[PDB]
Amino acid sequence: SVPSQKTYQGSYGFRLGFLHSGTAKSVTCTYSPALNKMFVQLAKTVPVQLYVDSTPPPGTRVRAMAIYKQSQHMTEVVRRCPHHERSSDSDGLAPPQHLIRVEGNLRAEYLDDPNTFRHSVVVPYEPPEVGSDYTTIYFKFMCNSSCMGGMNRRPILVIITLEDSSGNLLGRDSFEVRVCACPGRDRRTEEENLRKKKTMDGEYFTLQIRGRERFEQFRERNEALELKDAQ
Amino acid sequence: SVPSQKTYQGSYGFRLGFLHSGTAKSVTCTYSPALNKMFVQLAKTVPVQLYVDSTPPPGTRVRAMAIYKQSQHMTEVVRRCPHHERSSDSDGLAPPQHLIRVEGNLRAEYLDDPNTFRHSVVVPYEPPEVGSDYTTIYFKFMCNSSCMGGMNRRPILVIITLEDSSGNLLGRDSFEVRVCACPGRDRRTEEENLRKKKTMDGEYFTLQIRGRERFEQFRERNEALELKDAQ
Amino acid sequence: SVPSQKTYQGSYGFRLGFLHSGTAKSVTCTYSPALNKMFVQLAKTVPVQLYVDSTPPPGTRVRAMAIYKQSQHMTEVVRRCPHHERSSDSDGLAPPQHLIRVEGNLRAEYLDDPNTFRHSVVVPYEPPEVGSDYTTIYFKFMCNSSCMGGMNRRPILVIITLEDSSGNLLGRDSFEVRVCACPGRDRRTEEENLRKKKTMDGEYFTLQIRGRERFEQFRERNEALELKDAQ
Amino acid sequence: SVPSQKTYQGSYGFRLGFLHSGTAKSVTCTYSPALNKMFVQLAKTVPVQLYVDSTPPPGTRVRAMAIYKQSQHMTEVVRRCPHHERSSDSDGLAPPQHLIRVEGNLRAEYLDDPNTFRHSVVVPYEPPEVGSDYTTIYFKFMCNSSCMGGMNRRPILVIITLEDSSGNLLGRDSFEVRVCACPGRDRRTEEENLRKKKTMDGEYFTLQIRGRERFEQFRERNEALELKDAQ
DNA sequence: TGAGACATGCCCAGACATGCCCGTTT
DNA sequence: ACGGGCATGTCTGGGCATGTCTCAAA
Ligand SMILES: [Zn+2]
Ligand SMILES: [Zn+2]
Ligand SMILES: [Zn+2]
Ligand SMILES: [Zn+2]
Repeated sequence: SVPSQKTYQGSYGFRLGFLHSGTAKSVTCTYSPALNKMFVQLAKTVPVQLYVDSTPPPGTRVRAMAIYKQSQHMTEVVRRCPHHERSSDSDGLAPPQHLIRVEGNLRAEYLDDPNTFRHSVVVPYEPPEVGSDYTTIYFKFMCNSSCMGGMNRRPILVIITLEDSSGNLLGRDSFEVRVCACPGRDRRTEEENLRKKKTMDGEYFTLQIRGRERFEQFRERNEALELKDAQ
Repeated sequence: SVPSQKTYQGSYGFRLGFLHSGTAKSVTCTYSPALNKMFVQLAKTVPVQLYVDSTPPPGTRVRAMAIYKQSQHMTEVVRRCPHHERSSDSDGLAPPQHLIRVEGNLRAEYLDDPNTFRHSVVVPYEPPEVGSDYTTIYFKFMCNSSCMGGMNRRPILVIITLEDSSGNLLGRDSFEVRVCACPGRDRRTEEENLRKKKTMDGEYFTLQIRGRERFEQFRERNEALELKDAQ
Repeated sequence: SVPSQKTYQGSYGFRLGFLHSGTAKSVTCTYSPALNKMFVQLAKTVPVQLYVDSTPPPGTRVRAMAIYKQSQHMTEVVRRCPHHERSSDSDGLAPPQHLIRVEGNLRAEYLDDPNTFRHSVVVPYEPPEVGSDYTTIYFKFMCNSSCMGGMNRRPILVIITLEDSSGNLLGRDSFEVRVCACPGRDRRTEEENLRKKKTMDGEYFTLQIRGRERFEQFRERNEALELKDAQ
Repeated sequence: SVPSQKTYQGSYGFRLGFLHSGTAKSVTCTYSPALNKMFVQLAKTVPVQLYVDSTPPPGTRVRAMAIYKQSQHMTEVVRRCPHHERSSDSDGLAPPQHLIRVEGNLRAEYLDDPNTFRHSVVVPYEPPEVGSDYTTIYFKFMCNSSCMGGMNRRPILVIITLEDSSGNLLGRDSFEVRVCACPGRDRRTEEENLRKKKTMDGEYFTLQIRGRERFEQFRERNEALELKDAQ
C-alpha cells in the first residue's frame, strides 16, 4: 500500500513553508521553490514551517513519511541503506533503520507499522511561539539520496501530515528532498536543466479540434498559458 | 467457458483511470489513450486507478485475469514460458505460473479455478482516503508479450472485474497490454499506425500550442473527446 | 571446470575439415574459413571431416562438446533452452537437453557427466571409405544460437576430440558454430564486419623499444607481418 | 597477523599467467602486464593460469587470499560490504561474506581461519591436460573494489599460493585486483598515467606499426618486458 | 570552507541484432 | 531461395551523475 500524497489543507488550512539559503548553515541545506524540492546534506538539519489557519484541537499530532517519487518504485518502502543501518549515529530514541529523524524533541515517536510496513515519525502539535505565525520543526535524513541498498538514487518524497488524536487525517502536504554532498551544486544543476527545458525547446505544433463549443474550451485553456508564461 | 470483455461498469462506477505521462524512450510505463492499451516493461509496476460513485458493501473484491484478444487463441490459458516459469525472485507469496501479480498487498490471493484452470488474482477493495477521490492498485506483469513458448506475440487484454464478497459479479472493465522493451517506442510507433491509416472527413478548428512534451501531452489530450458519438 | 580447447594433432595428426556452401542444402549450412566458423540452421544437418595421418588403434572414439567462447561464460554448461527441452524433436536415442546430436548413427552415445556436468556425444572411430582420406560425420544442433534460457546469443565453440578406449586424449580440434535462421546472411555480415576491421582502420602508431638485441626481436617480428598482409 | 606476499617459485618453479584481452568498455575482465593488475567487473570471471616446472606431490593445493595493498590497512581483513553480504547468491556452497569465490569446482573449500580471521578458498591442484602446458582456475570477486563499509575504495592484492597436503608452503605468487564497472576505461587511464609518469634512461630504437589493436598488442608485449628489467 | 578537479557508477538516444513473412527468380 | 522490409530485444561509446580530495584565498 502506497500512502497518499495528495495535498489537502483541511479545515485548518494546513500547509508547509521553507526558508532561504545563502547565509550560515545554508549551503548545507537549500530549498528551491521552482522545484518545491529541498536539497540537503546527509545527517544535517533541515527546518520546516507548519502553517495553520485556525488552531488544531487537543491531541493533534504531526507525522512525516517518505515514499519514492517514481511510480515503478512507490510500492517500495523507503528503508535506510545497510551500511548505515549499522552505525552509532543514533541519539538512542530513534531506530537505525528509519531515514527521517526529528531533531531536538524527546517527545517525538518513531513508528514501524505492522501492516503497511512503512516508516514514520510523529510529534505532538505545538502552537506558534508568540510573534511568528508558524511552528518550525527540525528534520534529519540519515542516508544519502544515492546510497546502494538504500534509496539508490531514486528520488523520494516527504509527506507531512496533520492527524488527530485518533489518527484521522486533518491536513496533508509534501515536498521533494534530495540528500547529497553538494546541495548548492545539485540545486543549481537541476534549476539549470529546467531553465534549459523551456528555452532549448521552442518549436510550435498545431492541433485539430472539432466542436465549436469544444474549441472555446481549449481556447480559454491555452489562452490561459499564454499569460502565465511570458511573465 | 470463456471470460467476457463486456464493458460493465456495474451499479457503483467501477471504471479505470491512468496516469498522464511522457512517452520518451526511457520510461517503464505509458498508457494508450486511444487503444486503451498499456506498454509496461517486463516485471515493472503498472498503476491502475479505480473511480466510482457509491461505496460497495464491506467485502467487494477486485480481480485480474488475462485473455488473448485474438479470436483465434482467445480461448487459451495465459501462462508463462518454462524459462521465467522456472525462476523465483523476491516474492515468496505468489506462484511462478501466474502472469499478473499485485505489488505490496499481503491481502492478495492468486487462484486457478478448479474448473477453468484460469490464472486470477483477487485483492481486497479499499476506499479513497480523505481529500482524494479514487484508488489505484499496483499491478506487475511478469512476462514479455512476445516471449517464445507462451503468450508469443498474441496481443492481450487484462480483465479487471469488481466481484462482490461471494465471487459474484458487481463491476468490470478491461484494457490491452503490451509487455515490450521500449514502451515509448512501441507507443510512438504503434500509434502513428492510427495517424496515417485513414484520412477521414470533417472540418475541425485551428489551434496551435507550444512545448515538446508539454504539447506532446496536449495533442495527446485531444483523443479523449469525440469518443462520445459512436460506441 | 572448463574443458580445454587447445588444438593438439597428437601422434595421428588429427584435424578437422569442412566443405563449401552454394549448391543444394548449402545455404542451410555454410562454413567461413576466415572465421573458422560454421553458420547453420536450427536442427539442420552439418557434415564434418575427420582427417588423421596414421590409423587410430582399436577402440578409438570421437567426441563432440560445446563450451561458451567468451570468458565470462565458459564455466557455464551449454544447455538447451527450456522451450525446446520440451519437444518431441528427439529420435529417441538422444536426451532432450543435449544441444549437439550425431545424425545417422545408432552407435552414437550421449553423456551427461556426473562431475563436470558437461554434455557430450561419442561415436566409435570409423576408417575412411576407400577413395577419400577422411571420415565424414554428421551433427545437428537443437537450439538457435539466441534462444532465451539457452545459449542466449552467447557464441559457442565445438571441441571435437579423439580419445582412446579408456578415454585418454589422442588429438583435439575445434571450430566456432552459430545456430540461426539465415546462415548465408549472418556469414556475409560477419565476413563484412571483418573486411571492415582492416580497411576502416589504417592509422599508424610508433613504439619505443630499448635494447639492441630486443629491437631485432621486434623487427623480425613486425617485418613478418609486413609480408603476410599486403598479399 | 599479516600474510607474506614475497614471491616464491619454489622447487617446482611456480608462477601465474593471464590472458590477453583488450580494453573496450564492453570487456568484463582485462589484465595488465604493465601494472600486473587484473581489472574485472563485479562477480565476473577472472581466469588465472598456473605454470609449474615440475609436477607437485600428491595432495598439493592452491589457495587464494586477498590483502589490502596499502601499509596502513594491511592488517584489516577483506570482507564483503554490508550490502552485498545480505545477498545469498546462487552459490550456496560459499560463505555469504567471502570476497573471493571460485567457479565450477565442487571440490573447492572456503576458509575463515580462527586465529587470523582472514578469508581464503582452496582447491586441489590439477596437472595440465595433455597438449596444454599449464592449468587455469576460475575466480569471481563478489564486490566492487569500492563498496562502502567494505574495501571502500582500497586497493587489494590477491596472493595465490601453492600449499601441500600438510599445507606447507610450496610456492607463491600474486597480482593486483580492482573490481569495476569499466575495466576497459579504468585500466586505460591507470596504464596511461604510468605511460607518462616515467621517462626512463637509455637509447631507444624506433619501430613504426600499422593498426591500433595490433599496436596496442606490441605495446603490451613491450611494457611487460620493461617490467622484466625493473623488479 | 568554496570551487575545481577527479573518481567511478550509470543512463541512453541511436544503432545493431535476429527471427520472420512476403513476394518473385535460377 | 536469396535479397528486402519488419517487429522486437539489446549493445555502446559518449556523456552524465555524485561522493570526495586538493590547494589557494577570505
Ligand atoms: Zn547510506
Ligand atoms: Zn517469459
Ligand atoms: Zn531454443
Ligand atoms: Zn559490496
